[PDB]
Amino acid sequence: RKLTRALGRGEVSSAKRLEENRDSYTLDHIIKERYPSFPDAIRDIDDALNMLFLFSNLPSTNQVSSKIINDAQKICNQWLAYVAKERLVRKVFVSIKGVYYQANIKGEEVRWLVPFKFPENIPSDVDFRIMLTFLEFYSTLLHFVLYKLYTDSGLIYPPKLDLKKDKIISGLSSYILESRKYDSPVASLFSAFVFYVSREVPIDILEFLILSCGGNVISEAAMDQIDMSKVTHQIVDRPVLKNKVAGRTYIQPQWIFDCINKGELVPANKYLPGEALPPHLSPW
Amino acid sequence: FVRAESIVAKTLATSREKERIKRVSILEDKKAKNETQHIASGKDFILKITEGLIREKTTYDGKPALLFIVRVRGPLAVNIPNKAFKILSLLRLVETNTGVFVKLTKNVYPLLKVIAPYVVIGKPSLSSIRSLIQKRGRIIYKGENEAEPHEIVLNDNNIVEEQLGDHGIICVEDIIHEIATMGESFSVCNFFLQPFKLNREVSGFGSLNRLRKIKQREAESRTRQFSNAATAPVIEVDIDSLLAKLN
Amino acid sequence: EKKERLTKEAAAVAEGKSKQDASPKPYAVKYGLNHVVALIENKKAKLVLIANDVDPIELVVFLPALCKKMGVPYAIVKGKARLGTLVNQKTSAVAALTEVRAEDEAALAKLVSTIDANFADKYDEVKKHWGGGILGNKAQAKMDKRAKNSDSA
Amino acid sequence: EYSGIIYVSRLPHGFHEKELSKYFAQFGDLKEVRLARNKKTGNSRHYGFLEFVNKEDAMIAQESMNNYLLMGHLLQVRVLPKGAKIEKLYKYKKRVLVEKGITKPVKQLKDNMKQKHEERIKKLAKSGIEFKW
Amino acid sequence: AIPRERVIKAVNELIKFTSKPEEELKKDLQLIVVNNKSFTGTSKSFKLKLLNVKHSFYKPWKEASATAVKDFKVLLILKDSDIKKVSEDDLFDQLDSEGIKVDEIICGKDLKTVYKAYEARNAFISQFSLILADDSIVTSLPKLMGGKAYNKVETTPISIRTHANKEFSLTTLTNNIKKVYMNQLPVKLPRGTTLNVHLGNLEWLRPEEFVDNVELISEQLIKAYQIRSIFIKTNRSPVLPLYYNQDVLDELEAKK
RNA sequence: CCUUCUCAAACAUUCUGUUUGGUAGUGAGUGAUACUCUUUGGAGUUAACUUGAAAUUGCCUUAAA
Repeated sequence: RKLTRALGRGEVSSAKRLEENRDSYTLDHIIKERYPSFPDAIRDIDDALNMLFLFSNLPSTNQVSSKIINDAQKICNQWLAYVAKERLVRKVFVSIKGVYYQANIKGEEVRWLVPFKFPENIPSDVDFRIMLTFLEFYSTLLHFVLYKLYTDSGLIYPPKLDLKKDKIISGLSSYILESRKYDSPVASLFSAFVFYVSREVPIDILEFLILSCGGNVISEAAMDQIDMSKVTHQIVDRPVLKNKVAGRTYIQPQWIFDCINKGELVPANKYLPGEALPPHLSPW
Repeated sequence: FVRAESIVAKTLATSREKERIKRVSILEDKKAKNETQHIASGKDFILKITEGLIREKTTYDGKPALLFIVRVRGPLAVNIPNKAFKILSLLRLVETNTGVFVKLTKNVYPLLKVIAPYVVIGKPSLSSIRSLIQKRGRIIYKGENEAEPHEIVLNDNNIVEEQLGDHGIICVEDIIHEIATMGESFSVCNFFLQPFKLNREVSGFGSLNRLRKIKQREAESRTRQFSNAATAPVIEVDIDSLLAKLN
Repeated sequence: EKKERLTKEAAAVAEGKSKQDASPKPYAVKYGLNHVVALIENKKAKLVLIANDVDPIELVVFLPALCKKMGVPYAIVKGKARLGTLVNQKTSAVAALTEVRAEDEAALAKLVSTIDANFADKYDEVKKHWGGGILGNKAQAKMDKRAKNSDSA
Repeated sequence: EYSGIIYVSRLPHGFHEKELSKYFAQFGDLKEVRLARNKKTGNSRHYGFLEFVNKEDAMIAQESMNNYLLMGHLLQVRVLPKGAKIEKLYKYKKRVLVEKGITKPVKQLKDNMKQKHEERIKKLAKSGIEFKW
Repeated sequence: AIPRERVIKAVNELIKFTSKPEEELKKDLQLIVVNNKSFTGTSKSFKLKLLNVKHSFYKPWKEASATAVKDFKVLLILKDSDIKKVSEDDLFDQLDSEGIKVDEIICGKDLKTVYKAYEARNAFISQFSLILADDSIVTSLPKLMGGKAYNKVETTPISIRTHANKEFSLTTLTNNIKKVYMNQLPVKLPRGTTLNVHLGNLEWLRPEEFVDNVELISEQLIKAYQIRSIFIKTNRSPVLPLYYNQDVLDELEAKK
């Protein structure tokens, strides 16, 4: 009401003052009375993680705006980097509806669904003016959880991010984590083990699992911005392939999903292009 | 009821553009023909407005390079002239908040002088290109029943395999490759892609949003600059900063 | 702005020189009624704007006649709240502009001429005559039909 | 009595026949409109005439518009007496030059120089300014 | 080229004409007319060619101006960037040694706010004798300062180079302004055949000087533009034919 | 109720010089010679003084509603 007066006189610089001198509400007391505390919150954080990964993907409009989405991208890419550094990915399950994971973050196990990165789509039946409030609630919830998880590990929060790295991919390889052996057996699979993932495959669900089951990645997708010395495995999924190197192993990304669910390491004589597969199977 | 102020203003404002574009065209004719006795400047210039703002210059000398063109409403109270409006309908830009990739070359450059005040230009980055094509980007496609001219978002790669079989382009990530590399085809992929409906940085008309529009118009007037020069350097800007807002 | 201007003068004036004279001339409109009446009769004021409204009314009745006698180019702009806005008040009653930038000199002179043509030409009549002859519509129906029907069978 | 013809003086640059028509049409549809322009050099002399169709629509479009402040001008508009009428006022384009010559042969026009030189030396003697060569 | 005796006999007898037993200052003022085939075709020039001369005419102007009502004045137009850097005292320091003065210095803004309106623009500019203008600002001027200035040869702006490579330098302004002042004479090129020059007055300079002044201008202008005949005068007079050339004209059919 | 072309190379090192190109404008009125052309059809230049931006018929759309 007092801004409308400032504009409706005009008299702009008084409105520019009124913009600066104000105190936006925040939910910090209402988090820590609703969840007291950390095992109770890590119960319900399951429900938060779906919607942040939903709202991170979808494109900016009226009824949404960019800042809400660019919050959610950063809050999720924080959560991935904790799970990738500290290595908690026990069950994987690719679906048609994106990709489900599972992660055992201090006792309780957390399922959550990343969608595939494809440009779709706003129906305009659904009410955003509810769901953005749920997002605003769960954004602050996951801030307080990530604050605790980072410092207890025990890295600095919030983590700074290298820009020239961010301009290659914008993802999990950006963000860098820093201070002030693992629970096994899935962590330290793919150790002393170097992947060269090809262009065609989805980088966004592969690099995550290869870093979170500690091994090194190089992507073809990175190269277009502008070594192959130490590379062991090459993930590729084309009908024909030409020419292939004698030292290198050639597999399809099915291999990575099948390996993690057992936690054995399967044989790589199976799989491989352009061959037919053994099926997939959920772990549930 | 039109009022005499606006109708006199629009005549004055158009006549500046019709004055301007003649100076652009006459310069470029003598440059392109090469009978250079009497002109203003010998070669083109590109200016990089970035964050009190820094303002470098370089001569172009191509060497092909990626640009991303966006309309930009403006300026204020001018009707488009047909030598400009022609070019915008070739590059498919018409209607605001609408992006497209273009290949910068010595032959193409003189077009960008003409559309300069109607668009905004610059070098994109691979994260921005990746962001655009898998938040947005929509194919016109035919087959299996129906009337035909229909807009579907890029879900399937089989559709990309079918309609770009002969080129050897498979899936979306190779579209992103073939845009970013400045390789063979390009133009077929870019015509295939269809131009990107971006959102308005600020919609509103409430008292919070009117401020953001006021603070925009200062920044937009500060960045975009109408020399009318004949030898006006084309302005490029941090699109990585821009497409944070617009995508 | 006033607060900012006080801080700036202390930094410059004590260290080098000046009596605040380093600061440039201020050009602005003059809003107080008493002040503007005082500005008139000097007579320094190029334009006066007088709001049509004002609750006393007697407050501003003399000003049109007073301006005429002195020969200030006065106007009667509509609304007092409008005058308030330009002068950072809720309501201003009168506003007079006594001085002008050299660039703005040309514009001011031609506005005054517009006002004389637009206001002063047609309003020799306005001094004369009495407003508010008008009747309510029910009474208008009654006078017209009686008068009209009496004339014509 | 007053006519339907109307005289508009004191016109801004880029108030031309296209605009005057498009504006003053909105009062009522008009027979003809013409702006005074320079020859030399094709641009306005800042006055024109219109003529409507009704008489009474012209004097309304006078009454609204007679001291109308517009750019750094104020438009003054008059209605003429009976008859008068829009007479002339040809819409001049800008006049481009052309180098029309030279038909006479060089040996002729050399003798024009040799003669018309000797005109000047005799002419300056008449003033009189005594001078050799 | 001309023989100087032909100039001396003309220009001294011009003193015998101009003496005899506004109007006084108009009547005595010299010109030199020069004719050619056709200057800069299908394109007007609002330039001024700065022709090389031994003696100034502005320094002689300054002394004779102090008596007269008209009052000699020099003007400098500069960029929006430049007037922040440059001041009055900085020009006043160096220009007094060789001995000239800049009267005022003007922003490119000030034409498009303070001396817009044409009364004010004429009343401003018709004061000044020598207008000067920054290389970059020059080409913006004839929209801004407007036509009535360019109708004269005086009040039309002369180009001057402020910038050393690259961005502003004071020395490059303040040393070059001397060259455009005292070493060089302004003249604009029209269309068509004719071209006069404001050479000078007659109170100013001596007849000993004027012949040396004319002789260098003739040797300048013959070589550039391929000329027909040259015609010195004072204002009232019938022309004095001092140079006259046929061998040009035989080219004129050969184009057609 | 719009806001005006606010630098470009090449040579050489003088603490920036020298050379070349880049500038369409308010309309109206006054007057005193000269020069170049064509054949009366007067076309192009030219020593300047008056003037309140003055005046009467030279024949794209969220910058919305």
